[PDB]
Amino acid sequence: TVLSALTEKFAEVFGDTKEVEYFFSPGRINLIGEHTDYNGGYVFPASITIGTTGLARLREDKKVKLYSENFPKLGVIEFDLDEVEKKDGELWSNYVKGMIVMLKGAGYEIDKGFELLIKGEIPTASGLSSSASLELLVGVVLDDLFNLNVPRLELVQLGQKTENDYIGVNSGILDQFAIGFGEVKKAIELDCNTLKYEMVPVELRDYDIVIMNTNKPRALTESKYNERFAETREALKRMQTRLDIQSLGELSNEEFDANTDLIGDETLIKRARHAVYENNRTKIAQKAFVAGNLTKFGELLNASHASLKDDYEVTGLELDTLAETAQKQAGVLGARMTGAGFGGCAIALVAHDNVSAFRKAVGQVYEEVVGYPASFYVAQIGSGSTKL
Ligand SMILES: OC[C@H]1O[C@H](O)[C@H](O)[C@@H](O)[C@H]1O
Repeated sequence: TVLSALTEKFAEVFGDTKEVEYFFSPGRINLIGEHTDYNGGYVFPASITIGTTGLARLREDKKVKLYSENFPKLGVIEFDLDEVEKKDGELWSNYVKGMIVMLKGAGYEIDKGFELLIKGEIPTASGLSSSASLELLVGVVLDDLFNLNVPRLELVQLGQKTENDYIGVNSGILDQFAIGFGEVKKAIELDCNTLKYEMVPVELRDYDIVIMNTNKPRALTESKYNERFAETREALKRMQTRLDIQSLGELSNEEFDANTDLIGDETLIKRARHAVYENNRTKIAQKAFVAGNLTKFGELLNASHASLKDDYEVTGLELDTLAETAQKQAGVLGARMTGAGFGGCAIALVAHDNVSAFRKAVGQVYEEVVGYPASFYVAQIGSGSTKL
């Protein structure tokens, strides 16, 4: 269907539809381990079904044409294979340029032009990783048309590199890895420090993963994020004077706790603390998950939420409203914000049968409180990016 839609939307915009190829790159959620990725910690994310889809083909020439069903008002975008280096304001093609730029930089050669049509179910500021989906979409597309044999990991590090180096957004490999390594009904246990990971099948029993979007209108600016990154780095530096660690992730909670003096600043102390605690927490939480102790698991979820609420300070009235109200509900294991923070989505582990009611009970409070409405969706675990 959708394709048919896309498909027919391609000849229009682009004329024909010959030798065209279909791709898809999902979005993701992090079950646990937030703001650890860039602090040498573990993460427990999963790819969802909502993602980004692309129809594209090779060109005759070295020109690049792009259409985005989500922003039709730009009409078509083009550039030739030689402006990849110069961004264009905050346009979407930027992600396409960067990837090309990164791709080439790794020795890969994108010698021709091509066409690209995309549609993405991932909400602009959902916190569900729209950038990474796209980067990865491009990744696999380029990887396919130009028949490169880009290893997933590189592909992934390249997408992170674009975000970071080109787009200019600070981050860890969190989104790229999940999206890149996604597997149907599987979550990824990843050690960010070593890039060693484990695929974990999602085994929730009668529980569903309910995604709650604050729908909070906010400035897609990203400084608070950038400060965090800043902050912990500093803390880490201070720690490094007397400590032989490459990241905050190396520290036991006790070890951290004993050395807070190295830091001194109260706020710095909180951030890094959140960085330490969170990492260890993930470790244990994932085992719980693995052990089928959904309960302990859910309690840990709640715990991640408060650390983020209190020590790292990235939640907010909205995020807190959702999670906490959600926790209050019956047939709810625990709940927390997922992703960056500062709005976006939260998730909950809720009894399949209590879901419909949960949405209502929880939304109500929210609207009341936040004044506005939240959005509910049940997560659906799918595969990472691919040529399908
Ligand atoms: O866990 C917090 C999370 O926030 C954003 O989504 C970043 O892009 C991820 O790399 C990660 O740092």
